[PDB]
Amino acid sequence: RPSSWRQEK
Amino acid sequence: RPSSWRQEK
Amino acid sequence: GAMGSMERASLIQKAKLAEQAERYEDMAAFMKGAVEKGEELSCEERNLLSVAYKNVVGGQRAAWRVLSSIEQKSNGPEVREYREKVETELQGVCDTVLGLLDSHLIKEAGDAESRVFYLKMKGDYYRYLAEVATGDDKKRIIDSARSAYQEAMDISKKEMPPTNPIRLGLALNFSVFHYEIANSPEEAISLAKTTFDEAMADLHTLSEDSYKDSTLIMQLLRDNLTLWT
Amino acid sequence: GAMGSMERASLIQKAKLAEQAERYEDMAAFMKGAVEKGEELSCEERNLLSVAYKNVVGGQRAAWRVLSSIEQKSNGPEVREYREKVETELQGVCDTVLGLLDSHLIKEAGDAESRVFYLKMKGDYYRYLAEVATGDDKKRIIDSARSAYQEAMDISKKEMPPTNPIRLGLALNFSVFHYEIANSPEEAISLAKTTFDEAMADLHTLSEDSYKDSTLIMQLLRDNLTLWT
Ligand SMILES: *Cc1ccc(-n2ccnc2-c2ccccc2)c(OC)c1
Ligand SMILES: *Cc1ccc(-n2ccnc2-c2ccccc2)c(OC)c1
Ligand SMILES: [Ca+2]
Ligand SMILES: [Ca+2]
Ligand SMILES: [Cl-]
Ligand SMILES: [Cl-]
Ligand SMILES: [Mg+2]
Ligand SMILES: [Mg+2]
Repeated sequence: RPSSWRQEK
Repeated sequence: RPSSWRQEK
Repeated sequence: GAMGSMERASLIQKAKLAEQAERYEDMAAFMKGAVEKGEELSCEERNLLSVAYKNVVGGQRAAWRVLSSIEQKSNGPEVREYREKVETELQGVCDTVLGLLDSHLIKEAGDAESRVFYLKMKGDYYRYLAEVATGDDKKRIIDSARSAYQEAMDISKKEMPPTNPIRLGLALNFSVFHYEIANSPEEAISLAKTTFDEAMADLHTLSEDSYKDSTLIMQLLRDNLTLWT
Repeated sequence: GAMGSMERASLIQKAKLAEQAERYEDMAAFMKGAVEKGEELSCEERNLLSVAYKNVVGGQRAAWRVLSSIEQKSNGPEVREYREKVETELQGVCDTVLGLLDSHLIKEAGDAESRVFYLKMKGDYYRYLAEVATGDDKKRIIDSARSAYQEAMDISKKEMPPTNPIRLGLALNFSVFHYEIANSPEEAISLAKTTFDEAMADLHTLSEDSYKDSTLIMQLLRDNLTLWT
């Protein structure tokens, strides 16, 4: 459910 | 480029 | 048979689970094991076989086109080597599908719906092989796709109504073959148009659900005609 | 070493090609071979290692959650067996990444940017192991993730500005660990809020490009605080 780090879009 | 058969969405 | 120890019904159940998890490599391996049980496939089971390998080869084709486009702009050996690696893996999947159809799905398919489905698959995966062919076997690969499509067309026009979704999808892909592979755009346009019109004249016979099945594929024919004309 | 015969520079080049083709399994295999050359990784090379294995394990985690949700609603053995198969494959990828960090990326990383990056990775992949753990090793797996995150936090607060993207991403993931794994939502909220505020007060020192790097990750912290409060 929560956001971990992810690459930019 | 053209569309072959594909499953419904 | 890596799946030789699993029950046929369990392989089908796990193929449906792999589809829900979008694990199409697993799905293809399950359906390959189900086919190798030696029994004919039901309508639903044929759909699972199509879904699994179309998604697998679909990702391979998309990756191949990305790498081939990078290779064309460049012309080290790395780009060529990696495009060759993906290309070899794509050809292995196509050879696997064609092997399943030849041993022994096609020869045991007597009904029109099953036989046309398998022959359309045979044309499709020879078409995917033709997309990457460059050597001495390209013309024979192209003719192998054309021959499989043609036999499927002959049966479908004899045994199926013009609105049958398999007949429609077959004509759609054969027209794509004509345009993209055989350098016959006028044959592609003529096939797509007559397929659309003859299905349109048969829609009045269909139920609400069959109407939706047919018009969905008719829209794909319309999209190509808009792109080609 | 299946990649032992390929040049290190060729492995890096093909890893970038696999990223462009969205072939993340190939990308991880290339970067694994590059790491096993025995040399430290550059900043760009560390990014390639992260991108490859995050996408691979990301698809495995998504498939595992689909299968586990089907399994919970049901409770044949097929659903459990297939969830176990995906789970075992996910654990193998996590063990592979942790093995690369332990042999010998972490012990050779002296700079703060490299050491914090690897320790954050160690916490991340122990966190992914903890998501699926149910036996006698769950608490030790959870503490292994906590210990790796904590050492990374200690170094980052000593050697990095509050706006450093690695420090921000580390705090973001440690806060997710607190909320999702450690059953400490108040620690998760407190960490996410102090990380956001202290980065906000440091934005005035940054260039336009560094400003965009930091605010991107600050938005992820804001998204979680909105979800949690
Ligand atoms: C190539 C093709 C055409 C049509 C279908 N299709 C649409 C709706 N149902 C089907 C179908 C399902 C199972 C077996 C045959 C046809 C299609 O689906 C695989 C493929
Ligand atoms: C976990 C994490 C945080 C931040 C980044 N990142 C954002 C912009 N650049 C980076 C970066 C690139 C290479 C090495 C370290 C950080 C990130 O990217 C992998 C990961
Ligand atoms: Ca049996
Ligand atoms: Ca060398
Ligand atoms: Cl290669
Ligand atoms: Cl299984
Ligand atoms: Mg028969
Ligand atoms: Mg060093």
